[PDB]
Amino acid sequence: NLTAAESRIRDVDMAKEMSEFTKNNILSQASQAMLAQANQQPQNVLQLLR
Amino acid sequence: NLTAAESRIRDVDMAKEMSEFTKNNILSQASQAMLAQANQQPQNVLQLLR
Repeated sequence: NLTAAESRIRDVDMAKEMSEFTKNNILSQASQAMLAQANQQPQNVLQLLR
Repeated sequence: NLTAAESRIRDVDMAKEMSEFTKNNILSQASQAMLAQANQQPQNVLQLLR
């Protein structure tokens, strides 16, 4: 019983934590794409200049 | 938030400032044309003399 409760404190649910991981890594790639889009506007400011 | 407010103090609106620039350079050319017209009268004063 004690080791079971220990586990319920400590035991990772690798399923949950890998869904969460997959998610978060994808959020990294996501936000990186958002920068890749964000930085594309000032060039059109140059087009305003010329 | 702070850097945003900084930007709202410092950030040029290149669009606005280029419309303004284009304008003002054209006002230079404008007034220069006005001199180019202004200086053409005294020759007709010579025509009065002869």
